[PDB]
Amino acid sequence: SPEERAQLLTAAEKADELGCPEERAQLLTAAEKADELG
Repeated sequence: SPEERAQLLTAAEKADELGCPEERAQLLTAAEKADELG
């Protein structure tokens, strides 16, 4: 899912940049999960 991947992947990057440990775990996995969903 490209649309969701773009939203989730950028969120994952922001989570890293914002330094949120709790959020990054969910966001990083979501970024890759959205890609898995295509």
